[PDB]
Formats: sequence, C-alpha cells, structure tokens
Amino acid sequence: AGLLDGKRILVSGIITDSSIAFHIARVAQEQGAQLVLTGFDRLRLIQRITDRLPAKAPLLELDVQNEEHLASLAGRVTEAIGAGNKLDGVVHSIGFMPQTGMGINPFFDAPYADVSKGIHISAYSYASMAKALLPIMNPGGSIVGMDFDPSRAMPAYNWMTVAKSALESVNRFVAREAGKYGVRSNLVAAGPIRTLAMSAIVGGALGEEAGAQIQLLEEGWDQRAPIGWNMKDATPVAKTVCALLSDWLPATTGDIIYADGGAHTQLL
Amino acid sequence: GLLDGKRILVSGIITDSSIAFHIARVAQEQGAQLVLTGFDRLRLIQRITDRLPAKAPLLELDVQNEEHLASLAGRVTEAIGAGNKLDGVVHSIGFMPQTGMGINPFFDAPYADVSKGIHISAYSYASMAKALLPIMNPGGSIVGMDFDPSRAMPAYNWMTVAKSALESVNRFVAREAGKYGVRSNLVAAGPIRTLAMSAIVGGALGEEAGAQIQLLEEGWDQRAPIGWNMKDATPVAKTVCALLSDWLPATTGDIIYADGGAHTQLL
Amino acid sequence: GLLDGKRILVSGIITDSSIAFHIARVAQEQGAQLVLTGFDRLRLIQRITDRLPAKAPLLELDVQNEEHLASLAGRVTEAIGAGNKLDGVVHSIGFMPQTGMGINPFFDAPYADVSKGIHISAYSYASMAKALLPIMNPGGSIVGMDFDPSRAMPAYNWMTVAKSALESVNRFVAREAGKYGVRSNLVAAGPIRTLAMSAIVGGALGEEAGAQIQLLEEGWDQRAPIGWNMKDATPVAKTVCALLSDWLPATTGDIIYADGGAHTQLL
Amino acid sequence: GLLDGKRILVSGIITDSSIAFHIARVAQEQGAQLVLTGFDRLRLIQRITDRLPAKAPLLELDVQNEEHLASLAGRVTEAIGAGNKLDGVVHSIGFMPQTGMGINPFFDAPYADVSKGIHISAYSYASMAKALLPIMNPGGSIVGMDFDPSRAMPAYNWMTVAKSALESVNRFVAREAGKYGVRSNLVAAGPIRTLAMSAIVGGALGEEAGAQIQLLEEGWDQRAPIGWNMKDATPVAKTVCALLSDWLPATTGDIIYADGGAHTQLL
Ligand SMILES: NC(=O)c1ccc[n+]([C@@H]2O[C@H](COP(=O)([O-])OP(=O)(O)OC[C@H]3O[C@@H](n4cnc5c(N)ncnc54)[C@H](O)[C@@H]3O)[C@@H](O)[C@H]2O)c1
Ligand SMILES: NC(=O)c1ccc[n+]([C@@H]2O[C@H](COP(=O)([O-])OP(=O)(O)OC[C@H]3O[C@@H](n4cnc5c(N)ncnc54)[C@H](O)[C@@H]3O)[C@@H](O)[C@H]2O)c1
Ligand SMILES: NC(=O)c1ccc[n+]([C@@H]2O[C@H](COP(=O)([O-])OP(=O)(O)OC[C@H]3O[C@@H](n4cnc5c(N)ncnc54)[C@H](O)[C@@H]3O)[C@@H](O)[C@H]2O)c1
Ligand SMILES: NC(=O)c1ccc[n+]([C@@H]2O[C@H](COP(=O)([O-])OP(=O)(O)OC[C@H]3O[C@@H](n4cnc5c(N)ncnc54)[C@H](O)[C@@H]3O)[C@@H](O)[C@H]2O)c1
Ligand SMILES: CC(=O)NC1CCN(c2ncccn2)CC1
Ligand SMILES: CC(=O)NC1CCN(c2ncccn2)CC1
Ligand SMILES: CC(=O)NC1CCN(c2ncccn2)CC1
Repeated sequence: AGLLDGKRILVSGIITDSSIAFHIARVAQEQGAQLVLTGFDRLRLIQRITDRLPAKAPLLELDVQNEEHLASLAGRVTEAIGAGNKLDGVVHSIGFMPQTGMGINPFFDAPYADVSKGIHISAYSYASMAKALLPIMNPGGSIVGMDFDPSRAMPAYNWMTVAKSALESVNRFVAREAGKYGVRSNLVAAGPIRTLAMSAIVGGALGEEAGAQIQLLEEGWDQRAPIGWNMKDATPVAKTVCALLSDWLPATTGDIIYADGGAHTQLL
Repeated sequence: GLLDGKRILVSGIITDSSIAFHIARVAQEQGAQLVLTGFDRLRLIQRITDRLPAKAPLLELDVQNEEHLASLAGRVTEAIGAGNKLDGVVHSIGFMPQTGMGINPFFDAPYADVSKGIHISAYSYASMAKALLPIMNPGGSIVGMDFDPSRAMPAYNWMTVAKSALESVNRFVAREAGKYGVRSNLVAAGPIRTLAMSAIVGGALGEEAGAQIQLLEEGWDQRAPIGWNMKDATPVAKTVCALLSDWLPATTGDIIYADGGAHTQLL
Repeated sequence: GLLDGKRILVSGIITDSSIAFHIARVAQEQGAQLVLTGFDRLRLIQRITDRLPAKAPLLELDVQNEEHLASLAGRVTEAIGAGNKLDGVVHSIGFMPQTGMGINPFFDAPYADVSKGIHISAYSYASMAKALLPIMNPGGSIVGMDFDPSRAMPAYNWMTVAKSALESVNRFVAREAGKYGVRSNLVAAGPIRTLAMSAIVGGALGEEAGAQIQLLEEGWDQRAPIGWNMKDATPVAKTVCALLSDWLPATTGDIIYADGGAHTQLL
Repeated sequence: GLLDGKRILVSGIITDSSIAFHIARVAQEQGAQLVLTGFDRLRLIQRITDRLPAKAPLLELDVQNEEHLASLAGRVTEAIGAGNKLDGVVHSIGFMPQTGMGINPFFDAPYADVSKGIHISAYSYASMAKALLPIMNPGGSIVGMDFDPSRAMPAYNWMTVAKSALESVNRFVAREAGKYGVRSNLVAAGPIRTLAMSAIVGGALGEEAGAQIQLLEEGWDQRAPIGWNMKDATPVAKTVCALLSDWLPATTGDIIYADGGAHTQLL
C-alpha cells in the first residue's frame, strides 16, 4: 500500500510552496501519512500555503527560539492528534543565518550575536524539538533533520557551514537520547535546491553576479553527481526523508544520508 | 509492496544464515521477481533457495571465472525473458583465505592469498557491474555488502583492506552506472552471526580471535544507540531493499550504515 | 633549535597542568620568543608563567571582550617591538558551563550556556585570527587545540558540539590566513590529565561521569598502537611546535592527530 | 639539523623528478645518514644518486621479489654496520599498468594488471615493514606516499583503489610497528609534476593536454588556501622529514595532508 500508511508525522519548516518541508509534507501525504504542521511567526500566511497540500493537516505555531512554545508543544500536538495517540515521525526542516554570516560579507565581520542566533535556530533547535517531542513518540519512530555537507569549507556558505557542522554533532547526541525511546534520529544531507532561503535569502548575500553564482552551483553539482542533479526538483530529497520516516531503514541512527546525486563521493 | 514488479539479481546465497538469503526473502515478500547466482556448491544452493518464499531461477557464477561473467548477461535474459531488463543487482560476495584473517599474523599473509581475497571481495563488484549494466533499467540500483573499514580492527586483517578497496571501487562504479541511470551503493552492516561468524566465535580460527569478535559484538550493542542484535539479519535485508526501491533516488557512490548507529558513537 | 628566532603568541595558560603551559615550555626550549595572554586570574597567571624556562610578557585577553580584541594587535606590538611581527599564534582556549558537560543531561543545557561555550571554544579562534593576522609574517602558523568530535561520547556533550563547530571554523580561517601566507591547523590531542580532568576523574562533576572518563582513558591507551600516557602533555606540546615550525609547510585548514593513533583503531 | 644522527632507508628513486629524490635531498640536508633502495634500472639510479648532497649506499629491491625482501634486513645491516639500526623507512613506491590508470575505461582493466598495481602500491608497504621492523629503533618512523583516494576522480581509476587499500594497510602496519615503538604514517601529497606523473597525465589527455593541465594546475592553486605549485616537491619532502623526526611522537596509523589544504575546501 502507501509507504507511510497510518503514520502520524509532525513536519516543521514550511514557509513557501518552494520549501523542502512543503515537498516532504506532499510526498508523505501521498504515502498515507496523517500530518501535523509547524509554522513560524506569520501563521495566517502559512495556512494559505498548506491549503495547497493534498490533504488538510492541523497547523501549530512554533518559534524554536521561544521557550514557552517548546514547553507547550507536546500538549498542543496531543490536542491536535487526539489523546492516547503518539507521533511516529518528526521532520526538522528549520534553518537560519543572518546575512552578515553569508555570501560576500567577510567571514571575520560576522558579530557573535548574529552567529549565535544562527546556531540556535539551525543546530540547537534540533535538540530542543527532540526534547519536546520524544515523550509523545512511538518506539520505531524517526526524527529526520535537514543538512548540507559541511565537511569541507565552501565560499559564501561561511557561518551557515559552521552551524551545519554543529548540527551533524547535535544529531549524534540526539541519537543517544532518542535511542532510550526506540527512536532513530538522522540527517538528510541534500544537494542545492532553489527554495526561498536559497534563491532569495542566500542569493541576497551574494551581490551583483548572485544569479549566475547560483546557476554555476547547479551546473557544477549536476556535473560532479554521477546521476546528475536538478536544483529545481525537491522530490528526490522529499522521497529520501520519507524513506527515513518509514520502517525500511531500521538500523540507521545518528547518521547522515546523502541525497545529493552522489556529488560528495566525486572529486570532479 | 515496496519492490512490486521489479526484476532483481541476488548473488551470495550459500546457507540460510547468508545475508543474501535474508535479502532475497524480504525482497520476495515485497513483490520482487528474483534471479539467483550461486558458486561451486550448486546442489546445496538449489536446496537452500528451495526454502525461499517463491521459486527463483538459479545461475552458476564464479566471479573469478571470465567465461561465467561473459555469458552472464545472456544467461540472465534467457531466465527473465527477452526484452525484459533488471531493476536491481545485489552483490553479497566476500572471501578471504584463512592466512589473511584471524590469529594468523598480519605480515604472514602471502600475496597470492590476499590477491584472491581482493579479487572476490572488491574487484568482482566492478566485474558484475560491467557484466549487468547493459541489461539494467534507468532507475535501477546496484547494492553491495560492506563492513566499516575506516578503522583497523584485530582478526579482520586483510578483509579490512579488501573492504577499503571495495569502498573505492563503489565510487568508480557509480560513475559508470550513472551513464545508464543506475545508482551504486554499499550497505555497511554491523557484525551478523552467519555460520562462519559463529564458528569463528567458537574459537575455530583460534581462541585469541574467538574472544576478539565476542568483544566486538558486545561493544557494538553497547555503542549502538538503538542496539544491535547480531542474531537478526532482517534490519540489514530491509536496508538493502530500501536501496533497491525508488525511495533513495538521489543516493549513489555511497555507504548506508545499517549498524545500529554504532559508527557514530565513541562509547 | 626548531623554533629559533620566532615570535609566538601563546594563549590558555591558567595552571602548570594546562596544555598551553607545556606548549610554552617546549617552544621556549626550541628558541622561541613568547608573548603570553591570560584571562581573569592574571595575578595567578603571572605567578605560574614565572616558572617557565624564560621571561615572557603577559597580556590580558578575554575573548568575549570586544575592547580586548580590538586593542590586542597594538598591545602585542608594544610588547615584541615596533616593526616586528608574529610568526605563530597558539589558541589553547576552551570553556563549557557545567550544564553543558558531565552528568547534567544533554537536553537540560540552556542555550545561554551552550552559546557562551561556543563563543569561547570555537568563535574565538576566528576572533583571534582576525585580530592577529595583520601583525603576522608570511610563513606564519595559527594552531588551535581540538578533541576528536567526529563520534559522540558521553559526558563531553555540548563541548563536543563546540569542537565540531571549531573544526569547521578552522577550515574557513585557513582561507582567510592563506591571503597573508599563514597556515591554520588544529591538534586533536588524546585525553590529558589537567586539574579539571583530574577533578572529574575524582567524581567532582558526578560519579557516573567520573567512571566514564576513566573508561575513556583506559580505552585510549588500549586502542593507541604506540600507547597513550594521559599524564604526559609533552607529545602534544612537541606536535604543536612541529606545526609552528617551517617543517609542515603545505598543511593548512587541517587536523593533526596527537592521540597515540587511537582514532585509527576500532579495538 | 632536524634529522641529525639518524639512519634512514629511502626507496623509490628513479629520476631526479622522483618525490623520493627530494625526500633524500632534504633528509641529507638535515644531517641524516641514508641507505637507498632501487628497482630494475640500478645503473641509472647510481648515476642519479651521485647528484645528491652526500654519498649513500644503494641496494636492489623489487618489492614483488620474495628473495629480495628476505635478504633485505641483512643487506641493510651490512651497509649501515653491525649493531646499528634504522630510525626511519620511506616507502615511495607506486605502480599501475596503463590499463588500470589513464584514458583506458575503468571496467576495461584486467585483474592481472590491477593485482600487479595493488601488490606494488599497497601490499609492499606491509612487505617492507615486515622486512625492516626487526632492524628498527624504538622511536623510529615508517612513512609512505599517498594521494587522497576518499573521493573518486577521473583517470586515476585503479590507482585510487590501490591508494584506498594502502590507507587501510598503513593502519594495520601501525599496530605491528607499535610493538617495536615505531610509528607508521602516510603523507597525502598534492599533484607533483614528476616525470612519471607528466607521462601518465600527458598520455591520458592526448593533444588536448596543454590547456587541461593549465586548468588542473590553476584548480589546485585556487582550492589550496595557501596555494599549490606542482613544480615544487620541497613542501612534500619537508613534511616527510617532519614525520621521520621526533616532533610528531604521538601520531601513528595516520595521513598527513601536504596538499596546500586543498582537501579541506569544496571550491
Ligand atoms: N535549499 C538548499 O539548498 C538546502 C540544502 C540543504 C539543506 N537545506 C536545509 O533545509 C532546511 C529548510 O530550508 P529550505 O531551503 O527548504 O528553505 P526555507 O525558507 O523553506 O526554510 C527555512 C525555514 O526555517 C524556519 N525558521 C527560521 N527561523 C525559525 C525559528 N526561530 N523558529 C521556527 N522556524 C524558524 C522558517 O519559517 C522557514 O520555514 C534548512 O535546515 C536548510 O538549512 C537547504
Ligand atoms: N557476517 C557479517 O558480519 C558481515 C557484516 C558485514 C558485511 N558482510 C559481507 O556480506 C557479504 C556476505 O557474507 P555473509 O556474511 O553473508 O557470509 P557468506 O559466506 O554466507 O557469503 C559470502 C558469499 O560469497 C560467495 N563466494 C565466495 N567466493 C565466490 C566466488 N569466487 N564467486 C562467487 N561467489 C563467491 C560464497 O559462496 C557466499 O555465498 C560479504 O561481502 C561479507 O564480507 C558480512
Ligand atoms: N585536557 C584534555 O584532555 C584536552 C584534550 C584535547 C584538547 N583539549 C583542549 O585544549 C584546550 C586547553 O584546555 P586544557 O586542557 O589545557 O585546560 P585549561 O583549563 O588549562 O585551558 C582552557 C583555557 O581557556 C581559558 N579561557 C577560558 N575562558 C576564556 C576567555 N573568555 N578568554 C580567554 N581565555 C579563556 C582559560 O584561562 C584556560 O587557560 C581547550 O581548548 C581544550 O578543549 C583538552
Ligand atoms: N607525483 C605525484 O603527483 C604524487 C602524488 C601523491 C602521491 N604520489 C606517490 O609518490 C610515490 C612516488 O611517485 P613519483 O611521482 O615520485 O613517481 P616515481 O616513478 O618517480 O616513483 C615510484 C617508484 O616506484 C618504484 N617501483 C615500481 N615498481 C617497483 C617494484 N616492483 N619494486 C620496487 N620499486 C618499484 C619505481 O622504481 C619508482 O622509483 C608513489 O607512491 C606515488 O603513488 C605521487
Ligand atoms: C564480516 C565479513 O566481512 N565476513 C566475510 C569475510 C570473508 N568471507 C569468507 N572468507 C572465508 C571463508 C568464508 N567466508 C565472507 C564473510
Ligand atoms: C577535553 C576538553 O575539551 N577539555 C576542555 C573542556 C572545557 N573547558 C573547561 N570548561 C569549564 C571549566 C574548565 N575548563 C576547558 C577544557
Ligand atoms: C599521483 C600518483 O599516484 N602517481 C603515481 C601513479 C603510479 N605510478 C606509475 N604508474 C605507472 C608507471 C609509472 N609510474 C607512479 C606515480
């Protein structure tokens, strides 16, 4: 039947219909998953985006920087999925970095106040969410987060790479904690996708030739990747997140699955 | 079903303990039409495979034999019907002479023996890919079996060196397979109690090496955040099926760790 | 002498147990003219450093303080001489509030505390590099202290996350330093018995974390093919000096493992 | 001098372009007493090694030859004097037949050729270590030459597979050498324009070699934060000397990257 048939999954990180989280939600719904969605700040606006999804799913406010939002989260999810019901999956598709820590802005010129906000949202929050939702999760469950390979330094990504490095390490500790509940915790290291964060927020930080800079990335990535890569299609990444939410990778935890077309395994 | 309407070649079945036996079993449970290859003890392999959920054709394949590999693509077509192609290939073949493993010192392994080991455990992954890529479908997958060789461990000795060579081979195969729209990956499994494994644990290859593997196993389940049961090959078989499916479409030249998460934990 | 006629800034001396104390000692033994930075307890730091082979100027430096970093380059030149530049910088600074390490649960660390930890242990490496690269000579070297964070270990918790962030910071610093002809590297040391470490082993931060560190040490010496004596910081200090010298000229944005070889061995 | 009063065996000199020639030169400049091993073209090697800063004995050594390896330890003692031991061994031996490396397709390499390559490039590191560890001093060092095989690159094909196998062999040698107080490491050099390399690359690119080598040279220099000059083997030779010295005493079974830091940068 459906890959995620009869599974209750919380999905965070939907802002646009371009968002990786939107496509994860779409593919999971196509596979018979009952979703619960998280939104940040503009909640009346996110509802209009999620209305374009295959099916109706409850939407909850969640600012990961907000301690009251996280404390109330587990209870708010239960009132949304029914008492005596638990989650089978959690998707962390949250990332942020102030522009001072991106693009052409010099690496040394990023104030720690900005880098800290970035690390809080992009890495610390993965642990914040896991703490908040593990009590309402089922043994056999899965936590999946989004990653960009930070093992080698790349220009323009700067302090966002540092937060991804921190995230990769956070995921390994979460794995230990989640393990006590019979829950797996993994990251999907995706290749580039023309989402809003990329196209607009990262693109903004690149200056005059930003457009060709982003196009050169797709071209070089499609080149390295033995099976090619399309920055305009989030479906391969969404499918990979669903594979992790399913019961088909049962002995995989505290790990990184590379959904990048195989570009990381190739030098040229 | 997960592998519904998929033609998959599975190699490496010798016992009902074999990782390939469990891959075959789970694949069949998921609606896959299999083709099986066997080495040397074919009478026994028929007998073993007869206990699978469904009947699947069995073909002779010694990876060291050039005539066997040259005829392989044609023999598979004659078994799956003309104008039909494979959607998956499972390489679950491994070998290392007794001199290259266990209590026998690392330096006392003759190159003739280490070479046989490398031929079968690593070079053969490329031999099979060359042989079967022409009869594969775009969207298909090649999956091989691996043990994490990034750190040196006692007793595994020269098999670690063959698995290191294999990890590298897999990355070149991905380039070649990529031209056909085929993915190539390895599943890095945790220690599994096959017949050889439990014989070695019973100090067959030697007592010092016997307790070594036993410490490895106990250590693996401690380190693994979700635990590791070396008496259950089903998590590994399920992971190979995930790779054969259409659910990891952007993953190639890679290693998926189906080891209970132990490679990520120091203690 | 290995570092003959070299001006090196050394940070991170607080006791005679400090890895920075031994780096300073070995560097001085090799003909290096040092400049030392101290944090908060300067009266004590003056007093410790007085027991070094030679007299070296001591400067106040809180990496969390923006005024301290802005004035740093000037203060160093007032200490080494006008028209003189540094040939080396040693970052031996680390910190993590008690809620981020030890027996305290991983999930119970407030971000305010984790942030302080990351600021001092990782961000500061970039803060120091920004501050001192203008007063550095082409051929120069920046060396930082690291603990291998690639695998998660109990008790280290959020200090591991800061080390992971540091490894990444070092790779970007490498790019920046490269413009000045300066190398940037980290020395991944094995566990060393500092006063802090010796305290934890005595169940200061809780018996469960005390036993954990003891198993870590015991395991490290087993794994290390040449052994690991956590009561001897001299091998680590010698490794930092090799990086400060002109003998690893093509090595930048990297990690040198001074851990007895433990990271390469599974058992 | 860095290697003052040290007896070092150096293998792999064939041309004045050879990485082993530059290691020998720098080691001699630092006060090392050398012993040289040569293969096949000994008449030519003698003439080349006369152009070195000092006279060093030359011994025949085909790593494929079992009689050569069995007699090696005795031949070295007869050359360095009885009761004297080696403090260092340099393995700068590599080989891959045309079919396994170049413009020839990955799948078109016969195993007979790939096996010769693996024997010489990887297995030999263990062969030499077995042969010379009995005549080595505690504190001693074995150093081998490696090209980063972690990611697959075009043309390098099976030489990458042998480098992968080598990285793993070095980790096992590290365990064996550890029993004698000997360290075992690899230097992961960036591309060096040696005569062997020029022909390998030159032969692969055909007529279109000019422009492509220029982009390749420019590519390395960009990626390397401190730059990379293929015409200069001195940074690599200096790095091998740092490993032969007493300045990296707690580093074994490891890889030191002398590539200008190119491996740490994505672009
Ligand atoms: N686009 C790529 O190339 C790419 C590649 C790899 C990984 N990623 C990762 O995928 C994830 C999603 O990014 P995307 O590219 O889909 O773009 P996006 O714009 O859709 O995602 C950013 C999301 O983070 C949320 N967010 C930010 N701060 C928050 C806070 N304080 N509390 C709650 N939510 C907050 C935003 O509301 C938004 O939905 C991120 O983790 C990103 O780093 C993106
Ligand atoms: N058992 C474990 O703990 C474990 C863990 C990780 C990986 N593996 C790997 O999984 C694979 C399967 O091993 P296993 O543990 O199931 O043991 P196994 O003995 O059941 O499987 C090895 C197979 O290789 C076959 N083979 C040997 N020489 C051959 C040749 N010349 N031509 C063709 N086939 C040949 C054997 O007949 C056998 O079927 C191997 O690659 C092994 O290295 C095993
Ligand atoms: N001890 C080990 O086992 C070990 C192993 C590997 C790496 N390390 C690393 O080596 C470094 C030194 O640690 P150590 O073991 O010598 O202990 P330590 O306590 O002697 O060193 C840490 C130093 O950080 C300094 N510091 C703290 N806050 C500061 C601030 N705001 N500004 C400037 N300096 C500040 C302290 O004065 C102290 O000198 C740390 O980065 C640590 O992570 C330690
Ligand atoms: N040149 C580069 O760009 C580069 C980069 C990284 C690593 N390396 C490595 O450096 C080493 C030296 O390579 P090079 O570029 O100086 O080329 P080279 O041809 O000058 O050196 C290789 C040596 O191997 C010897 N050799 C071959 N077969 C032998 C055998 N059977 N027995 C004994 N010796 C044998 C040759 O006589 C020769 O001296 C090799 O291990 C190579 O893989 C080279
Ligand atoms: C753990 C692992 O990889 N095991 C392999 C080892 C090589 N091999 C084997 N070798 C000799 C006799 C029978 N089998 C197959 C199983
Ligand atoms: C091995 C390691 O990382 N050690 C560090 C830990 C953090 N730190 C510290 N934090 C608080 C009090 C004193 N020291 C410095 C030493
Ligand atoms: C970069 C690298 O690994 N270079 C090696 C390759 C193998 N080799 C060689 N192979 C065939 C003929 C002569 N030399 C020596 C140089």
